[PDB]
Amino acid sequence: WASPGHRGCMIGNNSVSLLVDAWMKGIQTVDAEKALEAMIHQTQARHAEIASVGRDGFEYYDKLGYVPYPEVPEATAKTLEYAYADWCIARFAESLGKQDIADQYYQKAPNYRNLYYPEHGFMWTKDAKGNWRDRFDATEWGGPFTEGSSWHWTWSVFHDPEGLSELMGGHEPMIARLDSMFVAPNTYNYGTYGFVIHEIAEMVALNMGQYAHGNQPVQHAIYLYDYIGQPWKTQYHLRNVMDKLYNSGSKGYCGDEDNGQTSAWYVFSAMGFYPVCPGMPEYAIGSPLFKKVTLHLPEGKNFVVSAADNAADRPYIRKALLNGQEFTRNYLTHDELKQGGELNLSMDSVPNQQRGTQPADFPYSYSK
Amino acid sequence: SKKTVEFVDYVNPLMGTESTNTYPAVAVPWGMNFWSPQTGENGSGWMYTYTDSLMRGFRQTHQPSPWINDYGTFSIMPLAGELKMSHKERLVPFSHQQEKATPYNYSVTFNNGLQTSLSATSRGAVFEVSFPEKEDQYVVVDAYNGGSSITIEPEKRLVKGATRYNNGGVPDNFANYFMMEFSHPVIEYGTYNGDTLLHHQTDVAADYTCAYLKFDVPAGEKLTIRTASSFISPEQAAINFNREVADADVQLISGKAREQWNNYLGRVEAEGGTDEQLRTFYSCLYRTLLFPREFYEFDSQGNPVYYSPYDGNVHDGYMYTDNGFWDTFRAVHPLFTLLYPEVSERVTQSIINAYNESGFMPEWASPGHRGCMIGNNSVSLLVDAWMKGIQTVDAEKALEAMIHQTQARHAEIASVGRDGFEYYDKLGYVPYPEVPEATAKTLEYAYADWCIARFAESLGKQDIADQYYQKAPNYRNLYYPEHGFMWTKDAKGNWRDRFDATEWGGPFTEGSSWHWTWSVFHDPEGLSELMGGHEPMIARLDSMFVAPNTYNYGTYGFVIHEIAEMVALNMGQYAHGNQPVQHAIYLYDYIGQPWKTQYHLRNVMDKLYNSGSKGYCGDEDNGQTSAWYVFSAMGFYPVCPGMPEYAIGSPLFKKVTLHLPEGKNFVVSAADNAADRPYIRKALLNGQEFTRNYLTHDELKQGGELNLSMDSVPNQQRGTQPADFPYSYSK
Amino acid sequence: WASPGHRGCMIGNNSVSLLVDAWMKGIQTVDAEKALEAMIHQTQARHAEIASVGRDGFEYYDKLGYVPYPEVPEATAKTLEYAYADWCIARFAESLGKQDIADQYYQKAPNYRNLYYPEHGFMWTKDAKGNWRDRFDATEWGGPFTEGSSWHWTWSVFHDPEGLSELMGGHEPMIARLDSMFVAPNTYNYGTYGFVIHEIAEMVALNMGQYAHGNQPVQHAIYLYDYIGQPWKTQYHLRNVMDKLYNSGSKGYCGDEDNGQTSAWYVFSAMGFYPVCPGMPEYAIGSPLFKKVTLHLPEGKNFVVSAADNAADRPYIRKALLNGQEFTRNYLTHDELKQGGELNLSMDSVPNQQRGTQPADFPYSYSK
Repeated sequence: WASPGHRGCMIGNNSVSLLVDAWMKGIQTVDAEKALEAMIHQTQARHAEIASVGRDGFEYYDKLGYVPYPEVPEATAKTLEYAYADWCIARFAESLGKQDIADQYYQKAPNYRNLYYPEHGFMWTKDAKGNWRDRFDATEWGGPFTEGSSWHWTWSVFHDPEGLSELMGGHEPMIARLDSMFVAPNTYNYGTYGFVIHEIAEMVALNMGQYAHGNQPVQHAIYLYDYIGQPWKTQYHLRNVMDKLYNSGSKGYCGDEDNGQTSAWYVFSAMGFYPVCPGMPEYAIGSPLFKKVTLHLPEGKNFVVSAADNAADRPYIRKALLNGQEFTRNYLTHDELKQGGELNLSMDSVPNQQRGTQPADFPYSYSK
Repeated sequence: SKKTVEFVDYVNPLMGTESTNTYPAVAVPWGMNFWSPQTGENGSGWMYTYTDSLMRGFRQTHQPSPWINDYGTFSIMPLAGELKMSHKERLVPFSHQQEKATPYNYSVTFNNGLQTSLSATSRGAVFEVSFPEKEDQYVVVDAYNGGSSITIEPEKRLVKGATRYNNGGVPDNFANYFMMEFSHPVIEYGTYNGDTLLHHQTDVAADYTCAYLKFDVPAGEKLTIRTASSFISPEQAAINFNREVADADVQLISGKAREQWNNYLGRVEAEGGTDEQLRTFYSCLYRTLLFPREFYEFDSQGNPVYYSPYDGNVHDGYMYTDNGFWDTFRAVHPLFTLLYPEVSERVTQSIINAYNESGFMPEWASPGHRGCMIGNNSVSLLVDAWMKGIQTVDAEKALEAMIHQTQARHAEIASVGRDGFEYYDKLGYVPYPEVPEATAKTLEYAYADWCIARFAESLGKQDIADQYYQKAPNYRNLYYPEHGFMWTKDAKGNWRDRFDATEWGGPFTEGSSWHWTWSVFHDPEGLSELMGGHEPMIARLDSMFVAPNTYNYGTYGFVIHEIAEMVALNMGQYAHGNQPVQHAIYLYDYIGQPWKTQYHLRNVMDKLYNSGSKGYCGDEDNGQTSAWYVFSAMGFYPVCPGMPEYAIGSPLFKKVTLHLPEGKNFVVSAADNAADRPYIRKALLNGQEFTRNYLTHDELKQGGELNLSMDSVPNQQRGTQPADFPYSYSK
Repeated sequence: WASPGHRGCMIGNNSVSLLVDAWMKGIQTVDAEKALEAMIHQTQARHAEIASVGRDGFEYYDKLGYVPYPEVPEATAKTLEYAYADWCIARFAESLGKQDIADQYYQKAPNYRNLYYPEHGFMWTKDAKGNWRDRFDATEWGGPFTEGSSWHWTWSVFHDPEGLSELMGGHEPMIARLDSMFVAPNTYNYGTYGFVIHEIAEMVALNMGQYAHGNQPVQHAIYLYDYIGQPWKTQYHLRNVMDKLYNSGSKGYCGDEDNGQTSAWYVFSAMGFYPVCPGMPEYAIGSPLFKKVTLHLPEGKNFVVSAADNAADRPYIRKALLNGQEFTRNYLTHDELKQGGELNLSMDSVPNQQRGTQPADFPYSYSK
């Protein structure tokens, strides 16, 4: 966090993510050795006064496989962020040909596993001696978590959704845990009143918010269905969120936890794709908001997301062509966009449950 | 007497199939083998989901729930056009608009125009298939993974095989042996071993196996497929096949299943209610007549035999399975004791058989012992039946099995026997954190012990009865007086820190103290003694059913009244369908305010049920409340199995007639019933003024009539006297 | 608590408040030396049998500056009520001219600071050795609190709102916390389907009840905006409560936590003012319900609150004349009422944000 200089705020080593995400997309304006030194140092030291500068609790983390709590505040959210940063450093070292270093950091990429509580099916916390903290509670804020609860932080495994599903027992349980976050309106037998009862019911579920739109660690979560066999659910929930939690008025971001930090999330989602895991040059596909978006890219290249039959009642992708060729992958690569061309989508009011359900269609995970 | 609209016509097997749990079982009551369309992958407990649009097969299934999952399962899938072997690839689009699901027949037409329907007998099934013209015609047989085999005899139009897939609870020699026959010549055929499709091969055995047959049915003709299976042997499968389905077409098997459902469903006749209410009633009844399943077969001599899922041998007599007693003791088996006692006769026997075959009575069984849930509720089934005159087991043998269930535990399966019995005997409760789910366990054990005491008492064994009655008040040991709820203690008597009524897990099972505190069905009076008296108990109950608060918004009219109720539910203080509180609404009957029972019951029936795909709307209701609805709609409920009494609620229809054994009939008539008239103003039992809040089993059994005058306001003089209250141990 | 005689019920030394509030208003029919003796004994002793009689935990409180928990039940609520009572005794002693005794008791007036938990922003609890209790939770009822949680009891500082705001970090933080107590209806984008949507949304929040009208410790809370620069907020919320949680029917007190104990609050609030801190002869100004109220006081004096423009959609005070003189203070003294006269209010449908935001406008606080 910089305003203007170092400020003590939040957590993580996401400085690493900026450098590596840009690097793996071919944006390379810094010295490679200096960058790697800076990254490694960022994980092997910490500012004497400012906990957010460098890696708070790095010693425990290198020794134990996780940051412990209560020894270190917000230890579990930190652990989860460090694991992703370490994966980023591994990617970087590997692309430079420094395989031994890459392997050292790849060995840390799965540290998220060290805090998964199998009995409960969520992330949790342990002390320095390996004891789970007492009285598991999925909705308890604070302590080992930052700006959220296990309910949120459990999904913070962007580099390895597949590994997260394995912890959870497979694609099916993960899908069920994911579905439970987007509580559906329950009108019981009151429908008699018509669409009206249906609308109010939706409002109330939201007021409730199993899903906190705008909460950082779950911003990418709707896109996870692309990784586990059901992209139609991604399409449905994204379009619902765009229609219901946003407007151009003074209130603007109506999500209770959204204070405007979701702006970039909305631009990407409206275009139809989202970078679930920066450092991997891929964008998971959601569902476009408009009939057409044209991206004007460097060197006179243009990429078009075309959805000529898009409509408010048509969030689903029935079929897709990428540059005239049938396309069933649930992601576009950065190279695919960079070179220009077109993704042509046929929108529909019902899900196509045959499309994008195969392993070849899923985007990246460390454990695939 | 034949009617235009018959009982089975009201059943929607798709009820409970959306928001996914349930599959639309084609079956006869308690049938050994069920059949169902399959939309989920092989291996998935979510076999059929209403929102899925692609079908993979028609499964012979035994699955009692998604969590427990299946065993002894294979599938048949007719295909038109392209041949697909693996369940991963057999995905055929269809619409619910071309689907007709009934208990006696399931029929569906795929988007490609292929039509298929199937009907089941107890152990077999018959399919008819109409193939689209000018397309290749196939049937694929999927025998599942886990080590299976298939043999095709194409010149005889036969396929046989064995499936061994299971989710535990099976002996080492487990298998289901199946057999099927096709009406038309098999033109081509092949096998699949999970890796390769082998054309022309007739015999296959591997982890996962499938076979295909290719036909050439002439335009205008339909393919018939007949199938049956056995857990005993291929010989016995052929015996089942020849007795139940040989030479039959689908119309014949459909007609017989239809008649069986009307016979069994018709044992309770509901009249004077909406079509929606009739559909809800009969759909719940249908669900209630499915489990436990018969697990026996009739040999060449016509005598009942069975493959024991407990010792893997074949025995003479009866066996049932696919039941968790923790679920079904509360209302499912009590319904059987009343309306289908010939089933309870064989079930109780089967419990002793499992005990003889394994050393313990079952608690969750599928097929054999499975580690699931808690309690010794097998005892409840034996004892409830016994006090109702159903006595097919030997008394001494049953008593010995009961005592042992409370004095021992399976070496690896915690739910089999009594987890934590040492502590419980020494301390008067099961301690936590030493034993998981200790408090719920204590509460269940106290009830089981009360059951055993009642049983010994009825035999004359007063010494043994006194020992167990000593334990019946053990629930008192976990009541925390400072907070007025059940809680938990460790082995040294220390209360657990930071009491929280709403905290789930730990010493509780699938609930919190908010739910479990009510789990004292053998002693409501005693529970009220803990709480301070009837008055405080009433206030506490009142607090569970949060009423709508509209404030000054009513101005906006009654529309304001409707939305308010959703919310009051939408936060769920009483979680309808949560096991330990299923009886709780009836507790007002025990403490002087039956009108509150009448009101809340009728509210729940109106608001949390419908016959559609999301029919169980209670957030905590996945269909386990089927029998609760059936009883409640009839007007009474078995709050305490083991005591032959039913607490009186408020009936949903203008009339129900129960057809009981020996030509006896019991009528609950409420001629002025209506949606706004839930209260019982007055009652006559066989013509006599009746103010009790309960019927005894004998009063129902001997036949007669309960005549209720229903009203839109409560009658606050009726059923308020101590003579009116049902049983409590501490009275 | 008396019915007829001493009954063991609730907490505090609020008998002291009755005496001191009356005394500072010129009601003096008791012997001063005897009254002070009784007040002091009430804080320096406790009934052997009945906890609510005298001061439960007085030894700890004198020695530590708070009542500890788990040593003493309801210790935090007790500490806050005691600090207020001691402040009352200081005021009494001071007006009698006994400065040494007043100074002793003023010493204890700020004891509420001793249980404020800075890391969390709320009142909490400590044991005898000074350790904060584990697992902080603002919504947790019971234990150290009485008939409420920290959410309610954190506001229980009637004699020093300015001081309470210092603890929170300033007027601004305190305002934000106050604001969060009155959850505003969120209708997202459904306003599209009419004002009715708006009505339902308000029920839901109340059904939510973040502010528990009738919970004693927060009864005065709506008036705290008068102290920190934003009386229009007091005006809005007050009128909102009167309109929505009251009626004259059998269910008249609609507040979920309101069983009739708020009837005096309604009477004062409808008149336009409220005694936030008994013992200080002032009344914080709210917003009147009627076009006119006339109070007939002793010696033939009448005090009138006129609001000739009052209406359901005009809860705001735009301008005020007190006895014909421009008036911007957010309180009236007892003397101003007693002597007779008129407060002439001009009501409006929008807030006047220039009025009553100056320090001279704020009512009493011990640390002012």
